[PDB]
Amino acid sequence: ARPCIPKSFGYSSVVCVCNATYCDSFDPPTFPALGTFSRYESTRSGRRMELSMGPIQANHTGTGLLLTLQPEQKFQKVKGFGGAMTDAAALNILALSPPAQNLLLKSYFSEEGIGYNIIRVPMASCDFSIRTYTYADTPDDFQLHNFSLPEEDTKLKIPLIHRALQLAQRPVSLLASPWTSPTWLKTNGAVNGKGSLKGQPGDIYHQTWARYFVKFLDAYAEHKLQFWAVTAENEPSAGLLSGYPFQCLGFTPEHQRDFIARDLGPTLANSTHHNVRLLMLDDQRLLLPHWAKVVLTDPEAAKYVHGIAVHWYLDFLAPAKATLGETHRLFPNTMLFASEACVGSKFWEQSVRLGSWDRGMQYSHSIITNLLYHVVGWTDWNLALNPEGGPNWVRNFVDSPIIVDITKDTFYKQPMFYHLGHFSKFIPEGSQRVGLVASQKNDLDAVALMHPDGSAVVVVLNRSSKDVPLTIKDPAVGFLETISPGYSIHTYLWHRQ
Amino acid sequence: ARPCIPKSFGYSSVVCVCNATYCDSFDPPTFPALGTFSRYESTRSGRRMELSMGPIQANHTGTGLLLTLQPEQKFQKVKGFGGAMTDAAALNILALSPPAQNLLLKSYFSEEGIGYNIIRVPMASCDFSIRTYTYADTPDDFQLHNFSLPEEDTKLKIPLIHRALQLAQRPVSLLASPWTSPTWLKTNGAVNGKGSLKGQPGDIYHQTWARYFVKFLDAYAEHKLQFWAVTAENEPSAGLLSGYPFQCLGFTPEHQRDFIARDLGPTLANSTHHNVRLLMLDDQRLLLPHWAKVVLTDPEAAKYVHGIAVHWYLDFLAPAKATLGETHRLFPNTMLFASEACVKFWEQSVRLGSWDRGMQYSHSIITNLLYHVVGWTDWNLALNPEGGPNWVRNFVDSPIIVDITKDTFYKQPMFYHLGHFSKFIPEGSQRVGLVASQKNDLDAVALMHPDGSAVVVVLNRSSKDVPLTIKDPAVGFLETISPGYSIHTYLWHRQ
Ligand SMILES: *[C@@H]1O[C@H](CO)[C@@H](O[C@@H]2O[C@H](CO)[C@@H](O[C@@H]3O[C@H](CO)[C@@H](O)[C@H](O)[C@@H]3O)[C@H](O)[C@H]2NC(C)=O)[C@H](O)[C@H]1NC(C)=O
Ligand SMILES: *[C@@H]1[C@H](O)[C@@H](O)[C@H](O)[C@@H](Cn2cc(CCCOC[C@]34C[C@H]5C[C@H](C[C@H](C5)C3)C4)nn2)[C@H]1O
Ligand SMILES: *[C@@H]1[C@H](O)[C@@H](O)[C@H](O)[C@@H](Cn2cc(CCCOC[C@]34C[C@H]5C[C@H](C[C@H](C5)C3)C4)nn2)[C@H]1O
Ligand SMILES: *[C@@H]1O[C@H](CO)[C@@H](O[C@@H]2O[C@H](CO)[C@@H](O)[C@H](O)[C@H]2NC(C)=O)[C@H](O)[C@H]1NC(C)=O
Ligand SMILES: *[C@@H]1O[C@H](CO)[C@@H](O)[C@H](O)[C@H]1NC(C)=O
Repeated sequence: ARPCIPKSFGYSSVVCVCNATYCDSFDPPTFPALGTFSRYESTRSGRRMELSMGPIQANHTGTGLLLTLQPEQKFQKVKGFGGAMTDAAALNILALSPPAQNLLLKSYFSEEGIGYNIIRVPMASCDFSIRTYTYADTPDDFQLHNFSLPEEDTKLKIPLIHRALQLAQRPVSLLASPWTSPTWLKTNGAVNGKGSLKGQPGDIYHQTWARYFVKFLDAYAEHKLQFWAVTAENEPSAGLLSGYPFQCLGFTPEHQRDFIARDLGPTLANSTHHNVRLLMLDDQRLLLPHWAKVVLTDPEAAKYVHGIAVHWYLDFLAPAKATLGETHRLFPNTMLFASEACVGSKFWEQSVRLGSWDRGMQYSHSIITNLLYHVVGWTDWNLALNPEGGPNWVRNFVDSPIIVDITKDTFYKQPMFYHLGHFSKFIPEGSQRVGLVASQKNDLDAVALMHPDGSAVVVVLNRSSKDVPLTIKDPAVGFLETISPGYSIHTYLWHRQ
Repeated sequence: ARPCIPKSFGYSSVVCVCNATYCDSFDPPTFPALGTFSRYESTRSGRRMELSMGPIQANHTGTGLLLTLQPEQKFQKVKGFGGAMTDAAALNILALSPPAQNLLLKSYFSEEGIGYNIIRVPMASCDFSIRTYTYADTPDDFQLHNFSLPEEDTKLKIPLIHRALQLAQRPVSLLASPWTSPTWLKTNGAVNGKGSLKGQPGDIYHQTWARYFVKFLDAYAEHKLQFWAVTAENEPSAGLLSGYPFQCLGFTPEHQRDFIARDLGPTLANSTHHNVRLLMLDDQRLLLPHWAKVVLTDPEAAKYVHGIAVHWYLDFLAPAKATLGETHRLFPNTMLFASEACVKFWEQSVRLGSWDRGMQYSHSIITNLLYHVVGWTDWNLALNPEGGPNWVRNFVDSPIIVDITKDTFYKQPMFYHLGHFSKFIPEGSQRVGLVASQKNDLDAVALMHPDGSAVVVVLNRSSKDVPLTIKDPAVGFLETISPGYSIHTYLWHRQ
């Protein structure tokens, strides 16, 4: 293990500096006897996933907040955590020297980093691209004889995905999402703006667009990459807005329902990629539960939909209970997944703030809220950006957990990276959220899960300036006496037998 | 009397051009004879509140969309419509030649314009100011011996308000809202950023701040202006945010509750201005219903609160039933009032002739009216073509854009979308039920005037023409069409 090398850029906390020869990392995981817990701590004051151990004791010395594990109250199983291999992320990572590239990829994908097991892959260009392109830009090619992957896939994204999977011990799930179709399939003839597929579900335009998904999966399969899932479209609501500035393709909930039932579902099912899952929506949670009611009440669409993908960016427009909670209640057998788990940079702030503790707290706060409202997994957006929050061909109000400074062969791990890691490292695929009861009203955010092997994990976030004395009770083991310091995040792990 | 002079700026529709000698206006209001209906139309294609009259048919057949009036299903009574006399609005208006000033004020405030009966007045400086003054900038002036109105009030706002009221036949209600206190009353000692009043409700800071509201009302009353209402603070949630870029003053809902109960409520009640009403919140409706529960479950605060003031940002959509609807349900005797609205860092701050931005206005007013809201107040009455001035460059759009170099002003689609409501819904109008016979792409709302006559506004946000009928059981069937990208106001006598 190597500790964080801290650097301040004048914001509330520090980044951890990595270069060709040095990056902070963990020892292989190693968990103690019954009656002992492990704690990992990160603080605004500068501690970065520091390990300590202590006792779980028969006697309860604490008189403050008590959180009681309720392992018999069982909720969702976790699919996992990761981020997006955009053109921008791949260009940033590949501009480091190879030893630094390897340390950046280990930070995310190795058991000695934070154990990512999901990668989201754009299908061709988006805002985080240095140019507009699709896989089939030659028009009137309805059989897609001229479908092909450019250098962005074959030179940048695919090689980095192979390297990410080689570093990971955990199986990695790939998720694909398209932003735009070829412009000759669109009503507006442009990559952006208000525009849908020409014609109507069932017709040659809709069949061609469905076939493009299969051509995409074939091309990645020729490069020894298989997908867990695809989404029906990235932010389908964007393509219904006049002047939408970057790559989009508009679907009303009804058009998504009919495109899935008539074209995309049957096309995937008749292909060699019939095991690939399909997620719907891939858009703001305020569109729930309406979008889920329109698509999932039609059995011919429902039979092809494995899950509902939600984006965080505009979460402030509607609370979790009315959107995620109501959707689960109405469709309890369709998983919820956060496919774009990134937060907006307030208009009076720069897109990248090196060392922002606040932006880290926004990530851990949203993951806890999601977990308390049935969500099974998270993909962050860009795995890495440059210090301007690019490259991007339009203009964006977003940060990234890793910021690459090409000119110094160095990369900076943001507080966001450690806030993600407090979940991603310690919540493997198949972990199950369980009860955790607060004894009294409190200012903490907390969640409990049980690993597949039955061991406990609890994450405690303190977004307040005040230290909160805390007891955690495991009925099977006893009492964990601890403190949640102001502006801290803790992950607690223990054996239950 | 005078039609729109259209001008394209290359966007989806036209502005109407006004100058020192010409502005579009209406004839004095008329009412259609019993058995007939009036229709005012505005279209993306360029019609601007064009008047036509049709017959009310005793019979109707067909499977086409029917909207049926439920005159016995009675909802909220309307307070009115208007906008804000900011420093920026007044500076722009007073840079026109006097005759052009007069035609701008008539456009909004005359019976021959769109009949505004609300003006929102900032208490000292906001982002739509060219500097950052309060009325009491002498440090630690707890007795407010150096309280005074600067030229922004005495030379720009007050004279324009007097002129607006002189033009208006309808009584006008003035609404006052502060953005910041003096810096010496604030924890952070700055007009902007994260900061709340120093100390605790009941203390010298909180009593001085409450006495500042009385000094404001005293000074406006010396200038023969009286207020209908004040808000407890503009966007109190803003001053809880670190780096908040312009004038703000942070309150939690608990802090607002306690400031009203201990200081602002009693101070106003013991003053010569006790008839002035107090609105709480004055902020974005996502804070509802929690903010209303915190303040209004405390009877010591509730007894001082007349209403809940809401804001929205029209490029976004928010739930209305869960915020406005649930608030009305908990607190049905406390009116909801929309005190600020406006309109994509990619599009300019001002898009001269944007039909889209017009439809965002009328959609928002219909949404609000369908969820108990009694009034709807635009932001700046007028801005320059850059969307200014604004000392932090927080430029936005306005229904009237002043071109000082040309002694010209442009009435945007927003002005006409607003007018379709403000001109035809007098104070005291009551919203009534209006049931659709089938799912449809139309926004519609029905109200009855104090005198019993009917008004229906219909907006078509789709590109498709929609045939429809309006049924009023007292008179019969109004056969009509909503063209795609149109807004219509219908008027008829019921007896
Ligand atoms: C203020 O705006 C008004 C209205 O747009 C301007 O009045 C208009 O002046 C134009 C001059 O360009 C007139 O156009 C010409 O009219 C003559 C006489 O009928 C005709 O022979 C020409 O073919 C041409 O159309 C227009 O009639 C007139 N409209 C009205 C109602 O007066 C006015 O010039 C503007 N004032 C300033 C200072 O710019
Ligand atoms: C998710 C998306 O799929 C990614 O492509 C994108 O990079 C990412 C982060 N993001 C968004 C932005 C700027 C905001 C884009 O406009 C949003 C919008 C859309 C309409 C409604 C509302 C007001 C305006 C019109 C602007 C919000 N920068 N980075 C995610 O969006
Ligand atoms: C009202 C305010 O009192 C005026 O001083 C100001 O000039 C005016 C214009 N305006 C708009 C904005 C911010 C636009 C985006 O903010 C984010 C947002 C958007 C909605 C959802 C959520 C809560 C709010 C509504 C704010 C996040 N700044 N000034 C008005 O603000
Ligand atoms: C990569 O970062 C590491 C750690 O910050 C740097 O290693 C330090 O190098 C200096 C020599 O200038 C030593 O005195 C320190 O003891 C080193 N620290 C450790 C822990 O090894 C290294 O300099 C960096 N590389 C570059 C090119 O700057
Ligand atoms: C404050 O008022 C006093 C007394 O009336 C006056 O002499 C002084 O000029 C004022 N201060 C400012 C800054 O205007």
